[PDB]
Amino acid sequence: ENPRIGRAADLYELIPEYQPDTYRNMDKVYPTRVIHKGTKVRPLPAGVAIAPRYRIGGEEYGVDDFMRRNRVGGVLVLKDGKVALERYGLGNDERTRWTSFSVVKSISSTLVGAAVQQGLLALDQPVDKYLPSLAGSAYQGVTVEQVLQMSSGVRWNETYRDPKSDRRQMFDAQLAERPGGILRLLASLPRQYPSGTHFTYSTGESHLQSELLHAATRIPVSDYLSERIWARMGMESDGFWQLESPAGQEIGSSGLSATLRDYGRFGQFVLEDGVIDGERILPEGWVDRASRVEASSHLAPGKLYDGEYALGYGYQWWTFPVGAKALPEHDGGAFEAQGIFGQYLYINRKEKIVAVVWSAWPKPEMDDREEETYAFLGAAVKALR
Amino acid sequence: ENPRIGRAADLYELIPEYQPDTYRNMDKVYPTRVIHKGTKVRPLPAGVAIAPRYRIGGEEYGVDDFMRRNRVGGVLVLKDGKVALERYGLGNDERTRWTSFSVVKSISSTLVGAAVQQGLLALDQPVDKYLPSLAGSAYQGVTVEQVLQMSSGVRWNETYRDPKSDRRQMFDAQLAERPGGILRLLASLPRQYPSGTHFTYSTGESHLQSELLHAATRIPVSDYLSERIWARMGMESDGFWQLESPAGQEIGSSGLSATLRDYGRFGQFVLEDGVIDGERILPEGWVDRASRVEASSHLAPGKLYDGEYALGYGYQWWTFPVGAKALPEHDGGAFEAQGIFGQYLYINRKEKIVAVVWSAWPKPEMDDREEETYAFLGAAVKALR
Amino acid sequence: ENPRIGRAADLYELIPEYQPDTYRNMDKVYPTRVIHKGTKVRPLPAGVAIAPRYRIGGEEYGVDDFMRRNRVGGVLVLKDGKVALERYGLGNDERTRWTSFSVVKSISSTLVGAAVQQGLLALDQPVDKYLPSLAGSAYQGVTVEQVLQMSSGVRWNETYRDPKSDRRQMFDAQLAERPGGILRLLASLPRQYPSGTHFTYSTGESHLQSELLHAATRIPVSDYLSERIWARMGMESDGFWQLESPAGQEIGSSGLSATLRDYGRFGQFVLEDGVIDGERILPEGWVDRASRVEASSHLAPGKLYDGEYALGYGYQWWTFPVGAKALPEHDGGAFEAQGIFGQYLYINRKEKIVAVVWSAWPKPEMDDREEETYAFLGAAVKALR
Ligand SMILES: *C(=O)[C@@H]([C@@H]1NC(C(=O)O)=C(S[C@@H]2CN[C@H](C(=O)N(C)C)C2)[C@@H]1C)[C@@H](C)O
Ligand SMILES: *C(=O)[C@@H]([C@@H]1NC(C(=O)O)=C(S[C@@H]2CN[C@H](C(=O)N(C)C)C2)[C@@H]1C)[C@@H](C)O
Ligand SMILES: *C(=O)[C@@H]([C@@H]1NC(C(=O)O)=C(S[C@@H]2CN[C@H](C(=O)N(C)C)C2)[C@@H]1C)[C@@H](C)O
Ligand SMILES: [Mg+2]
Ligand SMILES: [Mg+2]
Ligand SMILES: [Mg+2]
Ligand SMILES: [Zn+2]
Ligand SMILES: [Zn+2]
Ligand SMILES: [Zn+2]
Ligand SMILES: [Zn+2]
Repeated sequence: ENPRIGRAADLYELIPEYQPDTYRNMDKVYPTRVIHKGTKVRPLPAGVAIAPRYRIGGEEYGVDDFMRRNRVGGVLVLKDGKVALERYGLGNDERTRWTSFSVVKSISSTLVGAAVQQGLLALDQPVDKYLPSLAGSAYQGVTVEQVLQMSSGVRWNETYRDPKSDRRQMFDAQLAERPGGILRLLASLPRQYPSGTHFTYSTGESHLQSELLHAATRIPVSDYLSERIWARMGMESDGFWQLESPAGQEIGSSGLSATLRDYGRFGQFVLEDGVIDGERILPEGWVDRASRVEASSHLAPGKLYDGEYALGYGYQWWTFPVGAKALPEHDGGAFEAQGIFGQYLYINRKEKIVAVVWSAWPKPEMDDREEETYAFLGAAVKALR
Repeated sequence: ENPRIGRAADLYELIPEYQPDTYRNMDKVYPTRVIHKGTKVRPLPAGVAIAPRYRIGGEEYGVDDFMRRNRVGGVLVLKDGKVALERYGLGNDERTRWTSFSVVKSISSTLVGAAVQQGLLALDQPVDKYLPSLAGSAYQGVTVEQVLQMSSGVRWNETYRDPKSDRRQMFDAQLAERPGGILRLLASLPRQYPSGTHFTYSTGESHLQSELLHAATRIPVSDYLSERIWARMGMESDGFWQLESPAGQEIGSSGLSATLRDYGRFGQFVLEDGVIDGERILPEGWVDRASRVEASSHLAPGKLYDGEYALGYGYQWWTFPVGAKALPEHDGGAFEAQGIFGQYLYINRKEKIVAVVWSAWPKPEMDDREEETYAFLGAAVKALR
Repeated sequence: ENPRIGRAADLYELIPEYQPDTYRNMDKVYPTRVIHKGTKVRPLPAGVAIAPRYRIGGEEYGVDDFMRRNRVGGVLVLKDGKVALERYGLGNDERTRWTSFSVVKSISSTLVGAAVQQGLLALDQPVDKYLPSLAGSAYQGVTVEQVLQMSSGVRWNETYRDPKSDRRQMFDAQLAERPGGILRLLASLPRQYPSGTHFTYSTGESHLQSELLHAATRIPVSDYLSERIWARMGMESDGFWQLESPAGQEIGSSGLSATLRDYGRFGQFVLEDGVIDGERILPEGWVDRASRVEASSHLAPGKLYDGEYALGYGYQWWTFPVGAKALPEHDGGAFEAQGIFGQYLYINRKEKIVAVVWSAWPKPEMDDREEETYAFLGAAVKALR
């Protein structure tokens, strides 16, 4: 059959028949830059054999059930750096490169960490020091760490279904492909809270990470990701990264594509504290900082979204609750990247576990499928004890 | 020789040496989407050949003379589904894919027919129901039928060589490649007449068919054309369709490319009332409605352009006069698609004739070349009697 | 080896690791059109190898030292049409196509010359005769010759580093890829000096050569260059030329890529007075007018930039002083094209010498390295006497 690839403008409203083919062919739809691999590839050898089962409603389900019910296109579970489980669906295979959506927020964050290690960014510096086009804007004075914590205080209307929202204006900037358009949008925004006091999920603010990384390194973010990680630990396959315009700027908040085992290798890099062959790519304590759960902080689990989301926020990572509030099997400081339509990159340092889930849910957010994904993941964590 | 391909901005002004090469290489100039063929092809067996000859001035002319005088790059005459004539010129061959200009208006309209047959669009419904971008403009309340009949009554200046004309504006929006630029222009236009009362040929109004089709099916129009026609009856070759923007929206009013016999197959589809292998693709009575001649209607042949044009208008088809006013050998309810610089798709149901003409006239409109084409086609209809 | 290619917006600010790869891969960064070669290639036979040496400070330097000191990617010296010196650096070889920056202004000027020979342009005619969208602008009444001499009198701010300059707006128009955007900028500019009295280096005015060439020939400028010179002389390889937009208009002031020996062939065309195989392409006396040094002219050597620059101007060519103020070895009427970061095309008719220099200086203009380039070229001239 011919590939069913949607219009560029319809990415967030494709019919189910068009999602898998578009999600794995984003380079046919948007401008992109190649994230090059190297010549050495980090091995992912076979590991513990598991057949995880979980209970929901009153019924028991295995892996094929999970994948059928949630329209899952890929599942990878790494234990101790070794493949415990690897499945493909929806026509995907080991060579498929699938798009990240907001999962790439956590990759950008980790690269900011690499830039901190090199001295090229500092958490404490104001964003306008690196990005002079923000001079005079509400972002002037906001720090890099405040951007990482979605706590700039700049007013941001994220609702996609409001034609007037900032997220829709940013998506139209992308579709227009005029370089610097998102930055100009961000520079127009008024301030609403004191900086550092208020969580507002902003896809534009997350994009600012990509802008900062380019400004600090003076090379394309895709090449920095390659030199710091993709070619250094050794991913198996090139990736690629959606840009704002041709040969332009990577979208910091969305649009990275990679093989399933390469998403897993990135997770394994984070699980291993950023160390590749004895050299520290990430600052000492970076992963602890980026996934920190502090009871008094306004980012703590339970405290976001009027109190009815369970997960907190770190440096562009969602943080699982700890202690009495923990979700079953996800205690000990688990954290994750997520993207709409059911993309997950789950890291459990206590258990040395990395999980990657690729999905094509009909709708961008579905609470029952998120909760099912966590039940399935917790059953895998339980079976790997 | 390497191909002589014009700048994208110059499509309506190319010098004669750049016209044939550009018209068969439009995918090297503009963004395009592929119209996929199937694996079965509807045959076009050879019939009894014809060598029609006709008189102009005091001179008699064959097909070769006609081809030379009108700078014809292709002519195809089908008689009851069989090839009575097939000639190529200007360096074209059987595999050449030549652009349609406004001939695609009639393809889009027929796809609207297919959507009516599937219950996805209705002639009496307003266009802004399907196209929210039109709500609050002078198109609000205009019905799908009135769009097909170029009778919205919205003020539209079609003249090309005036820089500030609406047609030039819409071409500028295509050349900018911003998704939705054409719809934004259309939404900015004032009402001039009550709708359903006055014919105004508008290339933007005709594009609305493309936008309506995607809004009702939620798949690219190229893919709807493929599933409904191009892969169902089986064209011999892929087509392609010019877009407003990279991976964007098909131009409903211009810019489809296909081989000469695939244009013939589409004419045959219409001639055969939109049935393929016993399946109805078009509503019963669609072709009749779409080529309607009613003396009372403002659309009747002889009323358009305040009497100075012999042809009337249907559902984006031009209608030939019937009765006493018939042009020689074109009685019985013949109708046609046409495009500037000499493109024709002529359908004579009485005679069971489909004819395709590809030309590269130096100017977009030459009355004398139009008249000579009707004289040649009439000679061909006569020869096939 | 994956090339280190910058963001399109960063061309004038790349870090050194990114300059050589980007300069030879501009077709991966901007829209381009191919400049096609022909079927025959004009040979550049081997001559007597020279090993020029010159003294800077108190030190002897040869070709290798020149090259390592000024980060030179290529050097070609032709004497009487024969290769006296040919060296590649920075990873380049005989098939590299390296970008020209402003060197192409002199190519555009020479094509205007070709159009004057064919009668399609005239030096004393106003540019708004050929570009009607400049009627009513500061260019109204400005002649073709005045544009050639950078002497339109239109007010123009070249400052790259000022974000509001006209050069920045031009480059923004380019990045936004909207057809005709540069001409729109040009038509917005106010009058400053009476036309043909003062020299103001204007990248936009130089781009105007390209717009004029297309208006007067009605074919893409790349194809005109091909038919007049590239395919006729016999270049060795295709070139290509940066555009304003995909399949759009060539940038008249920047962005041509060619192999080293093909730049040499173009210089040799100029040196042979614009005749190829007995077919005169440039008007008699064109090279004379285009490189004129006339002490009473506002363009004479020593008059530009309040007398702070040794070189005068001609038809988009820089002219070396003659007489008592001649640079050593550079007397007799030498002239050159130059481009930022160290690109030179030097033509010395008296000595029958053509020199091409390709460099990747860290900064656009470094006076020190320019002076050293002229001392090295002078040493070549001496060695070639
Ligand atoms: C990333 O995939 C997109 C953004 N990510 C989310 C998200 O967090 O799911 C939203 S915002 C919206 C707020 N309430 C929901 C939520 O937080 N959860 C279900 C956890 C989702 C964006 C669409 C980005 C590509 O725009
Ligand atoms: C399609 O080819 C272009 C439009 N088609 C015509 C046309 O051929 O009719 C016009 S302009 C004007 C309106 N009616 C005149 C006419 O009756 N004939 C040529 C027969 C010409 C447009 C330019 C479309 C791509 O704009
Ligand atoms: C060409 O490479 C760029 C333009 N070229 C020049 C140039 O000729 O160096 C400049 S402007 C600058 C102003 N005065 C300079 C000079 O020659 N001296 C100070 C001695 C020339 C442009 C940037 C083009 C790509 O824009
Ligand atoms: Mg196993
Ligand atoms: Mg019905
Ligand atoms: Mg020769
Ligand atoms: Zn850069
Ligand atoms: Zn309505
Ligand atoms: Zn769609
Ligand atoms: Zn043209």
